[PDB]
Amino acid sequence: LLKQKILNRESGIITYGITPPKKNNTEEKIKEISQKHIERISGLDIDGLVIYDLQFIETIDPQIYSENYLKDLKIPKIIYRCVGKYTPDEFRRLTRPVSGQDAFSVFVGAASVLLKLSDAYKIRQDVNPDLLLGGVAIPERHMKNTDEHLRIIDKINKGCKYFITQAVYNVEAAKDFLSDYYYYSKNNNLKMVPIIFTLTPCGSTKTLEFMKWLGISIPRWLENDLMNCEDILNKSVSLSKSIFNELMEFCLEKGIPIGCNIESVSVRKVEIEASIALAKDIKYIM
Amino acid sequence: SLLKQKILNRESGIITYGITPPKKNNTEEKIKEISQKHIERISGLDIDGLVIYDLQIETIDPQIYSENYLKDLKIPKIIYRCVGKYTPDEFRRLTRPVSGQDAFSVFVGAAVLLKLSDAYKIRQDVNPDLLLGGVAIPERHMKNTDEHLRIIDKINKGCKYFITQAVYNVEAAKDFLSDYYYYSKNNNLKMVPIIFTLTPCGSTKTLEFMKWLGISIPRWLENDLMNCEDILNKSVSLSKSIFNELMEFCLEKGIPIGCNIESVSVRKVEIEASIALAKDIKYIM
Ligand SMILES: CN1c2c(nc(N)[nH]c2=O)NC[C@@H]1CNc1ccc(C(=O)N[C@@H](CCC(=O)O)C(=O)O)cc1
Ligand SMILES: CN1c2c(nc(N)[nH]c2=O)NC[C@@H]1CNc1ccc(C(=O)N[C@@H](CCC(=O)O)C(=O)O)cc1
Ligand SMILES: CN1c2c(nc(N)[nH]c2=O)NC[C@@H]1CNc1ccc(C(=O)N[C@@H](CCC(=O)O)C(=O)O)cc1
Ligand SMILES: CN1c2c(nc(N)[nH]c2=O)NC[C@@H]1CNc1ccc(C(=O)N[C@@H](CCC(=O)O)C(=O)O)cc1
Repeated sequence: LLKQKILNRESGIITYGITPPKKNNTEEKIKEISQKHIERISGLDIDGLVIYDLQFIETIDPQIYSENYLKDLKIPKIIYRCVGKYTPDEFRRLTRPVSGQDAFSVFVGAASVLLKLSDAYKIRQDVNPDLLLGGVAIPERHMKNTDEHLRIIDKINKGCKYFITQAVYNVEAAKDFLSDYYYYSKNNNLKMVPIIFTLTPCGSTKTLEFMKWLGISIPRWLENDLMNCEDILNKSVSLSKSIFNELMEFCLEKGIPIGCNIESVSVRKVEIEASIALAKDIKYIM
Repeated sequence: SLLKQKILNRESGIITYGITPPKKNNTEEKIKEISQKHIERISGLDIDGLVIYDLQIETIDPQIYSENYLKDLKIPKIIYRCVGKYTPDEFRRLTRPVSGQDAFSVFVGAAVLLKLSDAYKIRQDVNPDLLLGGVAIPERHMKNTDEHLRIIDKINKGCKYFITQAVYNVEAAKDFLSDYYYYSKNNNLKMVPIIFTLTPCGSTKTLEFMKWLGISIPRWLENDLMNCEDILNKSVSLSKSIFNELMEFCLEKGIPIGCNIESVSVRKVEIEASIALAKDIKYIM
């Protein structure tokens, strides 16, 4: 389902996204956390499950978390790799094809390293041409030099067949990126790959500082409301939905294949329950 | 008539008929008679467009022929230009758009007053809405296997379709199509319509002209001709067979394919064979 959507460059891809727990936790806490992820996510209708990688918070390896903890979830997993964490020989090994299974992955370069991103892309070309590779796109970064479309075209050239954005909190940056992506592709006679927009609810100052650490900002107006002790969680979701709806419209008009990834980044029941509900609402919309 | 939409929609099924304007030396009444015969036969065709060749013998200018003798034919005209015969300034003048009217042109380089690369830049500057096509030569693919790259590069410079020279070798054409398809698939490119030219050959006179244009027929075919056999039908039959094979290959891979039936002969029998073939190809596609 997911593999085909991606190979045929279709709209409508929908994924949910989680970060594995800390390594620190007892072996029993993990299985509980893990069984909770399984119960709620198995209740969705998604094409795949993104599992993030971070580069004090050291989380379970995304692929190990996938295989050894989440096998009961019968959907593909998109395994993120902060390649700079891996020596080039670890990276060759992790990228090897395994007989009788597909593989989905997003290679993430340095936010600011034992292995550079250009090198990781060629290591993949060497060892597993069939790995369904995605790239990270950052619409906010397009405001600074109007070349994030060019950055993702260079990633397409390097093997990428889809892009998953960080959390989108600004519709104009996102439409500006989509625009320059559409027009450049058209002018250079290119086909387009799926642009998967991530939505990430934010319901506490705790969630927010994790988000800032990931490089995600929310609007100053919204943060202001949080620092002045209002509940922003529902305004998160409403603003996120608003944004995605406008992007889905912009994308229909121009035939840009668009997907959505609903990211759950909080340790709080209420916020996690908001993510799950957002993931259901998004399916309904598209 | 649907021609622009088929081009812009990258559709299969473009069919055109192809003529070279008569010699410049014939008289205004004789050009009018030649032109009346053309309009008579070609108006009996269901085609998308009439290709009008430019030679780099001296023949009436194709745009001038189209506009002042072929008004009666209600179909778009694809104006060939051997850019090398025109100065950079005269080319600007001819490229300029005409109000409420689509322009179609194939720019041909040298086998010169203007380089082809500069002719493309002139189109970019003076008329971006000119529906521009390129010559593709499958036979030449067998030299270095890079004709597909030649055309990709022409697409980059503004071409939106390709009209090959007369096809007589199905394997070279299929090799060119194959590499075009696969290179397009792997570098994320859309494909543009490849219009294959079929050109009946009925006499040594037709052949010497075709040879001068850079076209060859198969040795076995030319052998029968030089041994005084009528090859007109054989050349048509072969042309049809090649195109059926190319259509099948193209349909399987989703490659947009068209056909241009070229008449290149002064002999009535060869001209009627070309008309017939045009109607045959339409039926086939
Ligand atoms: C998307 N990220 C992310 C996550 N985990 C969660 N939960 N959420 C996230 O958004 N883990 C990986 C990354 C963490 N943050 C970031 C943010 C930006 C870049 C970044 O600028 N990436 C460029 C690299 C530039 C380079 O060195 O070439 C890239 O294209 O990958 C990397 C990591
Ligand atoms: C490393 N992670 C992490 C983070 N954010 C913070 N602040 N801390 C973290 O350790 N973001 C990503 C990931 C999330 N980790 C976890 C760990 C446990 C539970 C968990 O115990 N879930 C219960 C708790 C309900 C509640 O506390 O309200 C559940 O019901 O789902 C959730 C996410
Ligand atoms: C297609 N041609 C043609 C015609 N007229 C008729 N009737 N039939 C034809 O096939 N007029 C123009 C051209 C004459 N023959 C030729 C054959 C090859 C090239 C050629 O190789 N063209 C390259 C140019 C490369 C360069 O400029 O170096 C091209 O891309 O156009 C040009 C003219
Ligand atoms: C410059 N041209 C030309 C050539 N080939 C040769 N050898 N000489 C040429 O001058 N090929 C292309 C173009 C064709 N010119 C012409 C000129 C006149 C008629 C013509 O009078 N057609 C009549 C004659 C029929 C007959 O001779 O039996 C007709 O019935 O259509 C056709 C093509």
